[PDB]
Amino acid sequence: TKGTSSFGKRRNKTHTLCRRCGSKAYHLQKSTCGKCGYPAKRKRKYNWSAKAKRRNTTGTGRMRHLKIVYRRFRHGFREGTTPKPK
Amino acid sequence: SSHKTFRIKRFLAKKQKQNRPIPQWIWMKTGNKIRYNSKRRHWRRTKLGL
Amino acid sequence: GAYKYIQELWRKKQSDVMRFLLRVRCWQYRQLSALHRAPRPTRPDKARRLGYKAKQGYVIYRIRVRRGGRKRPVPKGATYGKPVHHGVNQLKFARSLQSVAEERAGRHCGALRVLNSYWVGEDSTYKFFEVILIDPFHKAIRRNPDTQWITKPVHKHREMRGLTSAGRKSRGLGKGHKFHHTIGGSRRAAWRRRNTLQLHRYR
Amino acid sequence: AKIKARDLRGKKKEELLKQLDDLKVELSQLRVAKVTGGAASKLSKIRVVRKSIARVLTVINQTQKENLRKFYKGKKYKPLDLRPKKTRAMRRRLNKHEESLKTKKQQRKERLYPLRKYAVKA
Amino acid sequence: VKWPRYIRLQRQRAILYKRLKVPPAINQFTQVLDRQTATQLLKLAHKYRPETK
Amino acid sequence: KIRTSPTFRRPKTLRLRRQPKYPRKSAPRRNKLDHYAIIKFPLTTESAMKKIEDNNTLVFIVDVKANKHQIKQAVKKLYDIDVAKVNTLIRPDGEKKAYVRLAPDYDALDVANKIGII
RNA sequence: CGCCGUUCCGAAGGGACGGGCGAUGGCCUCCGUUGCCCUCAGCCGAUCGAAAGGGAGUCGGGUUCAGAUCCCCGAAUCCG
RNA sequence: CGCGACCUCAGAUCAGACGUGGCGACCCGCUGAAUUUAAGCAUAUUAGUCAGCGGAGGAAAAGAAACUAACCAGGAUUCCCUCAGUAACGGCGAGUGAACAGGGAAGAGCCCAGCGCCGAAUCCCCGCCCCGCGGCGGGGCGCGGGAAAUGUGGCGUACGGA
Ligand SMILES: [Mg+2]
Ligand SMILES: [Mg+2]
Ligand SMILES: [Mg+2]
Ligand SMILES: [Mg+2]
Ligand SMILES: [Mg+2]
Ligand SMILES: [Mg+2]
Ligand SMILES: [Mg+2]
Ligand SMILES: [Mg+2]
Ligand SMILES: [Mg+2]
Ligand SMILES: [Mg+2]
Ligand SMILES: [Mg+2]
Ligand SMILES: [Mg+2]
Ligand SMILES: [Mg+2]
Ligand SMILES: [Mg+2]
Ligand SMILES: [Mg+2]
Ligand SMILES: [Mg+2]
Ligand SMILES: [Mg+2]
Ligand SMILES: [Mg+2]
Ligand SMILES: [Mg+2]
Ligand SMILES: [Mg+2]
Ligand SMILES: [Mg+2]
Ligand SMILES: [Mg+2]
Ligand SMILES: [Mg+2]
Ligand SMILES: [Mg+2]
Ligand SMILES: [Mg+2]
Ligand SMILES: [Mg+2]
Ligand SMILES: [Mg+2]
Ligand SMILES: [Mg+2]
Ligand SMILES: [Zn+2]
Repeated sequence: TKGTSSFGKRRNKTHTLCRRCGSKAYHLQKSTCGKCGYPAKRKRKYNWSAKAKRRNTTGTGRMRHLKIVYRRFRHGFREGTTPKPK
Repeated sequence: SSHKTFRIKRFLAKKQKQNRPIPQWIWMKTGNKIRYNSKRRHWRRTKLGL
Repeated sequence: GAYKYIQELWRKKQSDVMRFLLRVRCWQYRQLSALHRAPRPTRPDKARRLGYKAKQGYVIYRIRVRRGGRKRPVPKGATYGKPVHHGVNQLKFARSLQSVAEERAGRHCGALRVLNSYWVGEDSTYKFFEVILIDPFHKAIRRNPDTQWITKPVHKHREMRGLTSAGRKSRGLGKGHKFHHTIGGSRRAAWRRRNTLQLHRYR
Repeated sequence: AKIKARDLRGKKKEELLKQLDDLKVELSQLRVAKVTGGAASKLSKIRVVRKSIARVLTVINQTQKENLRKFYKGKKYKPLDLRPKKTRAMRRRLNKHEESLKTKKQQRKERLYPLRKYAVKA
Repeated sequence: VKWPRYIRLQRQRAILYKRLKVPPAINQFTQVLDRQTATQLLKLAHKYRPETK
Repeated sequence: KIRTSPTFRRPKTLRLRRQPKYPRKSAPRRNKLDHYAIIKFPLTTESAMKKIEDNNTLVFIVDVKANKHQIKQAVKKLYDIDVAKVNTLIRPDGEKKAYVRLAPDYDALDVANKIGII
């Protein structure tokens, strides 16, 4: 009865959504993420999975602030000035 | 279930709004290729997983 | 010229005077925590010839490191390999205990820069070292041209990259025929150079 | 009667707050119109009124920051948001004065032994 | 009283200096002037204090 | 002078209040949940009309972050009416619906005409 | 990287009736508030851990296409 | 008993600062296999390599001899050519394996502690005036506070120095 019959007894969730990486790998009883390692301060990451590192590296997301830096670097991070008014 | 967390009830709401057909004026757009919403989901065929 | 007498005095470590001081100080150091901010250098002459200056921004920390070698951290002593790698005891760590002492002071005070360290005592179980650190943002340091070098980002965590005097001794650096391993600046640098195939365009 | 930022530059704060409130009242009415069958003209007005709201808030925020900078010009300590952003690493650099500093031993060396201009006969 | 660790430490260090054998080089400093000589010595020295800032 | 207790406790020491040389934020942040933000638009469905006519109740879509006290104060200020109570639910699509009941001296059917709902 | 450990190598209390000194106030009369001092003080373990355990207090009638011990009508109750 | 110095040690939402996390192609410090080859296999090899941990920067590390040599001598570090699959290591098996000299790329040298002499000649911070102020600094004035003789600053460092 280890097959079809035993598949009907599973109605208790092991993982839920992680508040750091948003992946359903937050083990509830261990209070840890199998994906990002939350609540550890440092992000979980290994070199034996290159594919996994390119799934969530820098660039794969929004780059909300890093992509304005790339624009600001091309002008020397000038601040407190404006183009000559009309 | 009836017993729900706010976070789950909010995730489910977003999955509800994405489950609609494309507007029909999207077809006439100049460089359009989309024919239909290829990301449709059915509660019975495929499960949200959470 | 008192710093001359003290230096000579701290060379007679088996004299009755210094044996008494080392013994009670080791006892006192043993009743404190493994990391402890020291109000002033226990060895003012030794500290200063290692770079310490008695001005604001220089701080002293006493670090206690357990003595002895490195036991391999394998469960039940099983290494799962060939007999050449079965060793569990009698293995030694590549770096000194003084270097470990600086690393533990550098990690704790991450906003400071580790300058150097020195030996202040030991018993069968512990060695005691005092680490000289610098606050790289105190204006007594930033405005002094002769100490501006250590406020540079290139000098973050010297103790963690083998750049301190105690740290760099385990890197096998040095000039001459005894140190061919590190020609190129480091063992890895020498290895890469000696193990890279140069395939010139015209070969 | 469209709202242009240039027209708003010199006005008083309370005068712009009043102007803001009129637009916000207008938008709410349009949002009621959006569901009661307002004409296409009223629907198109929503985006026009929304960006007019943004323009007023922009001029209020800009004018307020301009005066805060004038307020804190001579002050030694300024709010973190009025200090230069640059990058985090650039904010931690030795400033202009600190990099120019030299020990008196180095100043005397440069004075006595300045690099010379010379040529060698062919 | 159960004193803080730092109090226990400095008191137990004063007991050790009595309990152990202190070499004469360190023990010579326990012999000091009496108050009357130190007062005279300090009053004369008071007349040659370095000028303040 | 004497210790009647074998315990030693950390003595209480003066704790000064903060006196910053500068404020970390130059200006206070503007309120982003004002009255016009709380009330998005009125609901005009068949059941909303029944609420207006039979239960003296207006039906609004409101910001999910708003609470009953905020909704009540926003409704009064925006439309200058009095509110008896507020009932709230969060809809399956994420929007928050507010069932606002007006005081007996107010006619929701009349108030709806002022708002433009009817 | 961290791990062990949960009262065990810890100066682990930011509290209180009352009293004393000032500073302020208001239905300025006399009462509040506040700061300091005096005095008194075990709990001895941060925190998390149950939609079946502990845990104050809502019942009747009507009402929808789909909700009601939640809406309306009526009659109550606990807590602050 | 009290008062006052210092020392050692605490508590503050005290004033002002700073560290954390990421990326990680290249770089530095550790730790570190076994497939594999040896026609078996245990030393060896794989390999100081993969995996694992830490720390950076635009480069890093190294670097101005406790050097190479043994010549009529060279002269910091790094890189290229060659030395050289060489001296050497190795069940002396399989395999492994540099350096010096020579030719180029580049080229740059310096500073403390110490020993001494200078009235601490030194440094940080607060207040006020002038300047400048999106790299918070310069000048002036405070019987303003502190650090510092348990040693700051100037001269000076093996090429000798005063
Ligand atoms: Mg489980
Ligand atoms: Mg199913
Ligand atoms: Mg090693
Ligand atoms: Mg060297
Ligand atoms: Mg000098
Ligand atoms: Mg709980
Ligand atoms: Mg419960
Ligand atoms: Mg229960
Ligand atoms: Mg009721
Ligand atoms: Mg503070
Ligand atoms: Mg084989
Ligand atoms: Mg074979
Ligand atoms: Mg085999
Ligand atoms: Mg082997
Ligand atoms: Mg090897
Ligand atoms: Mg690796
Ligand atoms: Mg790492
Ligand atoms: Mg880092
Ligand atoms: Mg960088
Ligand atoms: Mg460097
Ligand atoms: Mg060279
Ligand atoms: Mg040949
Ligand atoms: Mg053989
Ligand atoms: Mg090898
Ligand atoms: Mg050569
Ligand atoms: Mg050249
Ligand atoms: Mg000197
Ligand atoms: Mg030399
Ligand atoms: Zn996660």
